[PDB]
Formats: sequence, C-alpha cells, structure tokens
Amino acid sequence: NPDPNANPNVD
Amino acid sequence: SVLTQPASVSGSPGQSITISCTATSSNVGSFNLVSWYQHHPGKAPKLIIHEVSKRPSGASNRFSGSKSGNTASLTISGLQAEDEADYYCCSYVGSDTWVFGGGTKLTVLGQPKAAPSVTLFPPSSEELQANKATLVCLISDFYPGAVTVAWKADSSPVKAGVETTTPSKQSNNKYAASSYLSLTPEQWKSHRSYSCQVTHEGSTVEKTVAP
Amino acid sequence: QVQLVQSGSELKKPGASVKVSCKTSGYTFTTYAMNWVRQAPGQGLEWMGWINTNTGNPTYAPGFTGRFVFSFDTSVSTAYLQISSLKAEDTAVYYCARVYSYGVPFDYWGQGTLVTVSSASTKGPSVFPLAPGGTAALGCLVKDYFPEPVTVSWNSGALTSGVHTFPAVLQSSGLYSLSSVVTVPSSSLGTQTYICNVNHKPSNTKVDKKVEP
Repeated sequence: NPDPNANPNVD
Repeated sequence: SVLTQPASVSGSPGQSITISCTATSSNVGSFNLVSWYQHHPGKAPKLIIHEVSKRPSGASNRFSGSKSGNTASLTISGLQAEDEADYYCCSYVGSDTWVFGGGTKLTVLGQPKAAPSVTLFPPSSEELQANKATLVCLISDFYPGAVTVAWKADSSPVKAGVETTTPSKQSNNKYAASSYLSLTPEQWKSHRSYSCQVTHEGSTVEKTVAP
Repeated sequence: QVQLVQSGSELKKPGASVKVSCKTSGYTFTTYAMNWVRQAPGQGLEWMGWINTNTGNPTYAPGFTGRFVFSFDTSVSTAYLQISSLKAEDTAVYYCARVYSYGVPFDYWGQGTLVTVSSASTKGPSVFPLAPGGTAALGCLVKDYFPEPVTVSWNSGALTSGVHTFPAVLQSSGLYSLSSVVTVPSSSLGTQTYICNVNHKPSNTKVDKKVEP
C-alpha cells in the first residue's frame, strides 16, 4: 500500500 | 487473471453502463490504486480513471469510478457511439508490479438488429483439378457483430478443416465474416451435400451446396 | 508535450530476434519509469514489466523472464525491448507506457509495435473462380498467400457497385486466404465478362482471373 504521490523511479 | 471483468457489456445510446472489476487476491492490499483505460482498435490505450475514482482532464466527465469491498466499478453515463471500445481495469499488486484485468468489450447498441446474409460456394472446377477442395461461406450484413459457424457433411457435423474469421465492420456499419472448409476432392464428392450454418442471436441461416 | 514514438512493424521467423524502440520527448527521460505492455491476438493487455530509468534495474513479470530484456539509451531518451528466441506465441502488439506515480500509472502510451512471428515464407496466391433473385453472385477465392496484404478489384476497377472483398483468414498453416464477391444482374451473364484483378505486392504477383458461368 504505497503512497499514490510516490514516484517508483527511485535512485 | 488477477482482476475479473465481465467479458462484454451492452448498452443503448443515452443509458449509463457499469463495468465491474473484482480483485482475486489480497496482493492488491488496500485496493486504492485502481486505474481504468479506454482502448480503441489501432490506437493506444487511454487513461480515464486512476486512484479508484480520480478522473483526469482530457477524459470526459461522463466516466466515473467507484469501489465497494474488493470490486472496482466503472460507470459511463450518457452513453455515446464513440464510447464503444475495450475497457481495462488495473491495480498495483505490491513489489513494484501492476496487473491488468481481462478487459470488457463495451457494445453501444446503436443500430437495429440484422440477421446475416449467407452465400456458400462449392469448390471451383480449377481447384478440383489441382486436387484440393475449399468451401467458401460468406457472411454479411449482420448486427451485432457476433456469429458462430458450424459445418455439416450431409447431416453429421464437421470441425476438422474449418477456418473462420472474426467479424469485421463493413462500410454500412454492419458486420461481415467468412468461413472455409477444406476437404479432399474425394470427400467433396463422397457426400450428398455440405452445409454452412450461421447462428446469430439464437437464429440460424443455413446454405447447402452439393457436387 | 509528452510523446512516446515506437518503431515500425516487425516480421520475424521463430528463433529470430527483435529490438523495439520507444523514443521519448517532452519530459526528462530519467525521472519516470518506462513500462511495457503486450496484447496478443484476441487477448487483453498483459503487463510485462518496467525498468528504472535511474538505476537501470529491470522488473520482469512472471511469463516474461528468460527471453526479454528492457534497456534504455539516455543519450537519445529512448527505451528498448529486445526478445530472444522468438516464438510464434510472441505475436502481439507491444506498447511502451510511462508511469508518473503509483497513483497515476500508464498516463502516456506509445502507439504500439506489431511483432509477427510466423514460420511461413513469402508465397503468391492461388486464385480460383467462384462461378455464379434475378441478381447472381460470383467471386474469386484468393488462396494460400503470405504475408498480408492482397488487393482485389473487378474489371480493372469498372465494377465498384455491388462488391464486397472480405478480410483474410489466417490458416493454421500460417498462410492467408480471402474472397471477394460481386452481386450482378443475371441477365448480364451472356458475354458480359467479369474479371477479378488480384495484386499481392509482397510476392510481386498480379492475377486477372476470368469468372465465367
């Protein structure tokens, strides 16, 4: 259940 | 599939249609990361709902989205002709993975029903000289675009050597399809007749040909 | 604005290889992940995976491990999909799609790249005549050709009205067949000559087949 604003394209 | 959708839904112009989407596993978790897409043929899918209900700009306000339990639902109000398309739901399933539903074919019943016109040709003379045999069943002018074709030798059914197309939209917006039965020249002349049966909306049009 | 432009259709034999490209523009390529979606004939959309455009780490869904490779070339803001040891069941339209966030996945899509995997070879058609209330129907059978397309006409394009050329069949053998029929007065069959003009560009073959009662 991640945050909808979070970007999955993390470093 | 991880997300179950109805294979097809039909509505008439002006009505509102609803398309369901049930999570088959708990991998969806909260089930708050649901998204819907409109997919027209030959073109790329288009996002129309995300996060269960959020409608983005550029998608018409006739599309809405709800959720109850583990069932996400897509409603299309004031149904229009250009709404006819494939519709998919999508969900995050943990560990940076997404999954789609099987898709739903939405039909906009915007035309009076039409039974198919069938035309059956026997094998040509030339083709029999070449030691092949092909029957051509041409199906046209039927709405909606869905038929089942069955072949028969005399009265017994036949499924071997059968190749049938998917219905295709004609110029006049009615549908067309074709089916071919491949035989040996001996098989062709062995029986008294062969028949092509086109079933459309529970009614059958059948053409027969004999050597 | 944002744009995903993919490469053109591909035709391949089993065992061969293919590499589809997805050029981006309108946004910083490394800020957003790139995802891949497949649609096989008569099937739905199936998520294949994504690649992190910052770390390069690829994620392959079950069913696309072992033979698929996601990659990107930041020098030209392009993502790539390569398939090794192509199988017939790879035949599908492959899309690339951007993910903006967990809440907004697949907000921009490429136009799709058709990849066809067939063991059949180029072959010209075998045209056969389909001999004929008041009106009678006759046509031609365009049989066993590869690849698509065929074009049919009638009497060098002088018999447009009353004509219907049907979409093609894909035989289990991998070759295509179609037919076009024309509805014409039966009073005409006496010396009014009907010819179907078949053109199969791939095989550089044209056939004008006389259809006589």
